Amino acid sequence: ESKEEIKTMENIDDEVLLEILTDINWSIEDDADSMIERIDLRLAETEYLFNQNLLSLQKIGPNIRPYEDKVNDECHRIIPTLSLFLMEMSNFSNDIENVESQDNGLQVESANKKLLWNTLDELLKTVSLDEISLNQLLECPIREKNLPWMENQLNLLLKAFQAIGSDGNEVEYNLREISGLKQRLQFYEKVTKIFLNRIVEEMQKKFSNIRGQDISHDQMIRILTTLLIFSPLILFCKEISQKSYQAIVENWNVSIQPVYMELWTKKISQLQGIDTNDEKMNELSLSQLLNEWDTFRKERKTNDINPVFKNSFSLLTECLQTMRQECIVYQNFVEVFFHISSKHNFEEYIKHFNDPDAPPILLDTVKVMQSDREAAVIETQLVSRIFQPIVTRLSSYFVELVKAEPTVAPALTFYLENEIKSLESSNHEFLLSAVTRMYTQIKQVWSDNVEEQVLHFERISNATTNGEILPGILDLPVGLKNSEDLFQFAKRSMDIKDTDEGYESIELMNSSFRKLSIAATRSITDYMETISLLVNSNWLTEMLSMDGIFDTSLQNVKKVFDVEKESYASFLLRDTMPKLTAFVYGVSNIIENRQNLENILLAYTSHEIETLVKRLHTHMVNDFGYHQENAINNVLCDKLWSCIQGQTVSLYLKLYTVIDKHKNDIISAFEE
Amino acid sequence: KRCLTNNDFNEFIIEYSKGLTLRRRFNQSSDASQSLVIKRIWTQIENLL
Repeated sequence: ESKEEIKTMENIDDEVLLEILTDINWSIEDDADSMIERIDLRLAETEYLFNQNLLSLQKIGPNIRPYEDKVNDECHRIIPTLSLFLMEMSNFSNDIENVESQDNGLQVESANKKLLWNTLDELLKTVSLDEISLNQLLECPIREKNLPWMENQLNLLLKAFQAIGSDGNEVEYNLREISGLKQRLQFYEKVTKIFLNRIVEEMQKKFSNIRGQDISHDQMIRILTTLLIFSPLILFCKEISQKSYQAIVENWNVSIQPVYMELWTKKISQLQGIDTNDEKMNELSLSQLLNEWDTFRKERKTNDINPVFKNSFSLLTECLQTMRQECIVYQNFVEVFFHISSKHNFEEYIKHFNDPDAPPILLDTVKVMQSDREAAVIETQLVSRIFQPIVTRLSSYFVELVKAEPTVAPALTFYLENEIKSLESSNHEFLLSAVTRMYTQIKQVWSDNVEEQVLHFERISNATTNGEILPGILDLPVGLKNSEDLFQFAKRSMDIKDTDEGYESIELMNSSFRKLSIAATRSITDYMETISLLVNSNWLTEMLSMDGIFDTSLQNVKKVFDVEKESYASFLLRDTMPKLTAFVYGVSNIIENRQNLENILLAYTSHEIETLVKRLHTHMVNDFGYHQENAINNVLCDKLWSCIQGQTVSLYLKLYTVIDKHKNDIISAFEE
Repeated sequence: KRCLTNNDFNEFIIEYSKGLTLRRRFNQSSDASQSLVIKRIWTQIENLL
């Protein structure tokens, strides 16, 4: 109602999008502006941290640089000896010139090559003024064969710039007093017509480059067409006399970046295809640890279906199309002006040498460029909801972090945006799943313990079953988050450093924070949850923790110490002594690959809990008779009397349990 | 939040997108290329629909 200003490209939109891409501009927030203040103080301590990091410490690191650099001042200190040697030979020899030629001295009597000729020695200014070969040797041009507009009319426009059009006369000399009135005004009028000719050849030939979309993408017609533009930017007057030739290379390519930028924008964002639910592959990394090891593995390394390049394809494609936004935009370092340098009279050297690579190629410069925004934000924002990565994509996103060291392009800042695809790619690094492990070990304890409130007994009458899920089949994703960290993550590499590993400490929080998440499994430490606890830990610690790459070993023997301590508590009314402790207490987990009768799902032979409590209370507690039984067997006395032939001294030892709680002759000597 | 609240007052849509149609004409007296402000009046449009 109070219609506000014309928002035409203010101090924002120079990545103020990417500035506001800290978390979200999703409603809205001034709270998020405070969050920006927090990230600003984070950068303030990281940059004061860089400051005193580099202020004496890496200013001595700069003195460690002054080994090489003061060494350059040491060969350059021989250049002080070469400079005082040449300056001493020419100092004393030029003093000998001061006494030699100036014997009279009197330069109008002893050295009068220039005192006879105070202006007549500077008498080589006869090329004035205009304008024969400015438009005759270049119609628009006459060029493209190292021809008279390349070889001659260019250099005639260098004569239009050799003519210093504002240094006209100095009337005691008076070389171009009135000749400078229209020398480069007709040479820059006719070359203003050649300038508008190359401007219409820039919008025209660059609209043909907008038609040039050769092969994914590739603007190869803009490369051979860029060979038809190196002479326009070489063109040494100089070439942009009033920032115009570069405006034919940049302001003409302003909209003609957005033909290539719109091209990649609609182009790269169309490769979308995914799966739905992969509990089968977690039954292949649960079937891996079943037949392993203890067997031949299983896994292969098996799937890990993410190792098939659903998103790792772009790691060589949208890092290569990002390397069209960067490295073929570093072939727009063959089209910036080009590479304006170098021809020098005025198209002489680039009349011969007009063939750049340009990409990438080294690093010693200072420059700036554009045309990489939406390919970067497309590659990262495309890769966003990726919750399986970057666990298996550790060396992928860290190779992306360590991609571009040695170029002079902004592909390092892309690799830093691809470090942001490892680091500003947020806590995935997924230790909020530990917050899901304690928070879902408390707010989901109303379902698993709802069958297991009494778990290892039957006082509140519940079966010892809770489950290890999260991280049960996520322990299968330790072999699937670790198996594809050696093939898929290794096939995502690049220049310095980039895998070269070297990297993937993620992947060491698959030791560190996986033993922290597995310490929440130690906070999750029921006997199908002790059985599922050590079966899940050892379902990762059969192959993934010895290759010995984990840190949950003491978590596995800690929850397995709770499997000994709670499987002989679930069988604390059964074994007693070893009569249920070998095939019926630990083998309710070993053969599984209310707690009195509730070990009867696998119930490995012999003397299971369905007979250690019944066929020991059926004329077996004293003996088949009474002290002692005539049976040491392996069929039913193993529940009855071979148990008594395996717990013989445990009769009097078990009767000693009443001898501390509430002498020993008539029971411990003559027990019959 | 004003939208589902009352009517939105209607002024909390009417006057709110009037005095916001001020700055939605910040997003309309020129736009190039404020995809920020374009996203702003974009969600204003979708909410109004």
